[PDB]
Amino acid sequence: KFVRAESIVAKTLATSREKERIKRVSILEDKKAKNETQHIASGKDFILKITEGLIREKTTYDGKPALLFIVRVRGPLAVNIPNKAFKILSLLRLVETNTGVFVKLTKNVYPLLKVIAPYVVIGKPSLSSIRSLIQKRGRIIYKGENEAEPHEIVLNDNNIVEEQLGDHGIICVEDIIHEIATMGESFSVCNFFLQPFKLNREVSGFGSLNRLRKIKQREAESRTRQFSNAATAPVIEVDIDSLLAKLN
Amino acid sequence: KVPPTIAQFQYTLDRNTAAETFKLFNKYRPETAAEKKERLTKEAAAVAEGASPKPYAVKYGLNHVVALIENKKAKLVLIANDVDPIELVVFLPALCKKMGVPYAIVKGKARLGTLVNQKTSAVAALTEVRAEDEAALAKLVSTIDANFADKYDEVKKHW
Amino acid sequence: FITRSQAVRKLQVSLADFRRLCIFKGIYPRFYYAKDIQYLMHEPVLAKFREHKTFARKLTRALGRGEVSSAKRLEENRDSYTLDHIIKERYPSFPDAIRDIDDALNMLFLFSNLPSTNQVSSKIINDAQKICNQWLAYVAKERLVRKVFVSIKGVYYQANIKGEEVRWLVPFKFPENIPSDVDFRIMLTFLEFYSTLLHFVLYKLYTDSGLIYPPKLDLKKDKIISGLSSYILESRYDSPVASLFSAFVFYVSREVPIDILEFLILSCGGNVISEAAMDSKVTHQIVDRPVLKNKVAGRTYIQPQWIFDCIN
Amino acid sequence: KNEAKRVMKIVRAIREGRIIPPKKLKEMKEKEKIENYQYDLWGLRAPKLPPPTNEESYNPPEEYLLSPEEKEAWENTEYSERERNFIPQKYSALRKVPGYGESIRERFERSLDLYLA
Amino acid sequence: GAYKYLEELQRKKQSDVLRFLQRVRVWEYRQKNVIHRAARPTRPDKARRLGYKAKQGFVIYRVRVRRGRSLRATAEERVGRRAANLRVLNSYWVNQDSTYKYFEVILVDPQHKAIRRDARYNWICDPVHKHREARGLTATGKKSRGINKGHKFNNTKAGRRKTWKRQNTLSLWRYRK
Amino acid sequence: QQREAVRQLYKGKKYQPKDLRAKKTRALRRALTKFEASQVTEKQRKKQIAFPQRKYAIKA
RNA sequence: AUGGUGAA
RNA sequence: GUUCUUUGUAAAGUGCCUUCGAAGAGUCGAGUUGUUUGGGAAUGCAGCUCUAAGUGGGUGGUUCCAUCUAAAGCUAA
RNA sequence: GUUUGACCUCAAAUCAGGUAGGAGUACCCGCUGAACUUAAGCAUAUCAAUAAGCGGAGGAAAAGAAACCAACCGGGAUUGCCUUAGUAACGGCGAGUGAAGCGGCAAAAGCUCAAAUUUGAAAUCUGGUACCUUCGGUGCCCGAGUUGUAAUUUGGAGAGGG
Repeated sequence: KFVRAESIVAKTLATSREKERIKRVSILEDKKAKNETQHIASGKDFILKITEGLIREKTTYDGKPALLFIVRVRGPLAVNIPNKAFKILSLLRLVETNTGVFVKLTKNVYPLLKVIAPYVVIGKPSLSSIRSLIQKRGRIIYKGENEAEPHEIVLNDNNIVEEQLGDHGIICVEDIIHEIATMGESFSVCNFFLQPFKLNREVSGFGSLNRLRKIKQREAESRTRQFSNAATAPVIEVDIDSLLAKLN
Repeated sequence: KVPPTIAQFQYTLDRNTAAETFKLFNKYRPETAAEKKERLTKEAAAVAEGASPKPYAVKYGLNHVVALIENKKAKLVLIANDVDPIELVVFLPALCKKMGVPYAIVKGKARLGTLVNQKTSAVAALTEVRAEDEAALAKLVSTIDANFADKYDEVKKHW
Repeated sequence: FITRSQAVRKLQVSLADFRRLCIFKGIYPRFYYAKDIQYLMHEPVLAKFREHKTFARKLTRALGRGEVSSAKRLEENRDSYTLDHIIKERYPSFPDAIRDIDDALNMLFLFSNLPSTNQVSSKIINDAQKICNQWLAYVAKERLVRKVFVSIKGVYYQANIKGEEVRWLVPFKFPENIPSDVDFRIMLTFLEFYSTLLHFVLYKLYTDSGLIYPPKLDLKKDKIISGLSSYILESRYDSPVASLFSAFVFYVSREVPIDILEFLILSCGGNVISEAAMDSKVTHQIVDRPVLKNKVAGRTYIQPQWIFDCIN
Repeated sequence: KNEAKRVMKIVRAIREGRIIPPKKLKEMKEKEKIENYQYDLWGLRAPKLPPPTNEESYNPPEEYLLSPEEKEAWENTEYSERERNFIPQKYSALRKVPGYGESIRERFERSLDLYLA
Repeated sequence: GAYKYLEELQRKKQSDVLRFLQRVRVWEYRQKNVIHRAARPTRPDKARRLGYKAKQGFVIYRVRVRRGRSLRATAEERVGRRAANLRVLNSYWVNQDSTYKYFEVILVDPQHKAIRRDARYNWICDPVHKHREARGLTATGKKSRGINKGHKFNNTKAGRRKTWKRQNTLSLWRYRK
Repeated sequence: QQREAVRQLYKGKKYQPKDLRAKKTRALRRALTKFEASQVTEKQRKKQIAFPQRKYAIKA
């Protein structure tokens, strides 16, 4: 199908912001890690929280390992991601929009976290939001009858929990939630065990109300998510708990 | 057989130029009956207890537009082709050409109605503009004069 | 009698809204009772579906135009139809309501354990989980339990809400494979019917027998477990079932689901302490493990079947 | 002047109080519209109430386990020409209880009893 | 505004532009009924200068009449019988054929509350204006009655029957002249 | 008792039934009301205020 | 003559 | 007569000074066929053909001058 | 987008609100229109811009604020009466037909549109609905309406400002 000339320039000029955006960030945290401060913007780790009158509490980031749940968002408008962001989103396998994953935030994780900030939304979840996510959505890529494994289907059982993991004390689905809410050693194995979380999209349709509710909610993303595009851009945190009520 | 001043219409503005015209014109909506009323109640609640410049909008009455062209105050004038009495607007492209006000025949009368809080409009004009859209307006003037006027210089002829 | 093809032509509403209304009164073809449809045509809910349709034409001309400013106005100045005046025709006596609330919680406890889709709105779901924990708030408060039954399907319950043995199957807390066959248009309209029905009853059980409706919630207990220990409650025996676990402080552990099991002990009276709450005075710990580890003398180690044996 | 005259009239009306300002109308709608379904309302078909199960469960007496031939015979038979909606299984532990895969359908078929019957 | 341009455009009737509009409309009006309602007046400048406001209560009936008593008055009389609730205000020529002539007679609803209010048009609500066309009190009726001012209109100024009855009946006083 | 009950249920609302309205006559059920007849154009109201029909006497 | 009523 | 309220940088009027300042078309008119009159300068009207102008146009008076402004409408006694 | 959405037009309904018919008819307003009869037979003049018929109104109707009359040291909407007057004028100058301006009086009243932009804000109206002091007022919603509804102006000028 035919391409209008409006498109290919808008796609050009938006990605060639992002090709310029991550280049500067990739130069910066290089100079932050290699510690050659003669000319830098800022010398520490920034995490900002945006909640509600629309508070913007910017914080530092210590080395304390925390737990972040990250949802893939589809932004911005005309942005073919570059090679450097195809990778991180594929290594987190967040290549589908409206799909989530828990990861751990270290000082190894935070510099790569500034790469993918315009493409996802991040944040700290709560235990309810930890628990009510997993026991309501959960995929298990496991063997079918004999041949067809990749039926990812359902966290039906607690003995499939015995099957794959099992020997790490992994006995039930509630025990998995212990391994995620608390940083356990086998956290990455069970994180590799629950591969997506197919969240629903909020608007989910065309129609009378649906056109309007799309427009009314689309501007709400523009306030609750700002795209910093800075060298020392903060990482923006939203409340996951209010988001999962919109997504579960 | 059509006499040349009729079918000076139908040779209308094309796809992309018309889209860009509305990209400009939809910025300049008149404040609707509901919006105007709520603003004045805001003014009532504020000014009764405890400055603004002139706001630009499109001008849309046939008498108002025929005033503005020959005033001369109009910069761009959009003209619908489908009009129930065609004789209402047949003189209007000639008036614009005579006074040297840039005009464009747009396609669809209800298409003019959408940008203007009415059912139909037949004619719409943009007298003045905000400073940011000034260069964009003047560029569209040249775009319309190149596409509409220069291509159809022979529109005054040929039945 | 009249014909199914006749009544839609007769009522001149949507066929879905015929089916949507027909759930509301409770009209069933024996064929269509002709007086009853003539009885239906003078009813204020029929006012709204015509108005809800004529809202929709007036709105799509709005956004179709592109005046979103005017489009946004339509919603704020838009009513909702209530189903209060479908209830009092249908539930004359409140004790008749509690003999039909059997099916009501049997729907609504399902819906809390549902993923939000395009088909189902989460607001309904986040009400349903709220209404369930509103239901269990009163039940666990005044100890109103008689019998239990855990089975393959879900977990049945039994309680004398002023003596009628309600029975409501709580399903098991897992992802549920939503089948392609089912219809969440008919079922939701039941929930829509049942949800407002469940409001007044909980108002009735509070504001006439017990407490204020609804009590406030406690957010920070809801951050942990999001169940029955949250949603705190304020106002303003004869059975040994109600006398069970009287000052018997328990510990629950990570094997069982606490949510299905903290309910009963609080319905009896014992205190419930979980492993899951962080993320002594206790004298019981429920475990499902071939390898138990700690084994103190104070705690009494019973598999939870016996707790269900204590009830029946 | 026109708008200036029009304001002065709306000033006049709120001086006479015929009209409420829009900020208090939200306050008229804040007290209202939360107080919904929060009032007393009370102060013939028997609806065919469902059959009460007792002692057919996850941990039954295991003779209630279906014969292995009737397992497929229950499967090979189709729905509603059918005695059980399931086949019961045996679980010694509370933990081993599976995802009860067909509880959604059990209400959807029940729902059709509620109005079509 | 445009009404000066339309006023002058309607002068050149046999000119190329208006000639073409005639031959299209003459075909179109033959497709429709003898007496039917147009939603808007085709010559709106003429409608205004004969007293038409584009508000609720004003109606523009289009009417067809045969060629070779006056045709304008017959046109008004035909719509008077069909639209009896309305009151005929004025009529005007729009288009003609070899066989037929068309008029766009303008009407006012006296029953409609938008007319019973405003004082510029509430005079038509008064029962003295029932069927103005059936008494020759319209523009064309007053024209055919020969009612103007001058030496020309001496025998038919204030009723031609009235002046006849005055001149051909003897008048006698109490004390004879 | 029926008629007073109907008048009570149609208490001061626009367009109550034809069998309860005043008979009067036909012509008086047509013809402009007190308000409608006394309704004057905005210009004439200004000319009434600015130059009203004055009261005077003529001698001393 | 105008207008009407009847009629192998 | 007796009061209750009058508001908003509101609504006019008057004189001077300054800058502008659009008024009705298938109509007026023209020929003809009929009707109208006691109407001589077809008066008035209708039918049919063609159909204008803006320091304009209509009507009258011995070369000008006087007089009104059609083709829209309302109105008591 | 092989969807969908604007309008315009044509529909619809035992929906909501209305309205028109018919009777009366002396007067009034339109339309239509004879014959006996008069001058000599009858085409005009003459019965007659009648009677009958048709359509339409009201307490009156119609007419009416000049595209008027005049020829003067000008009058000044219309209607009626007195008079002009049986005059001018027409009429096989014959049956005869028959005004008008002026003057005296009765009664007196004038105004509204369309016309060039509210453009720093359709300032307007209908209807529904909720109340109120109900031949109506107000709030809210809906529709009409820019193919122009309000204010301002009608030649006596008028408008913009100072």
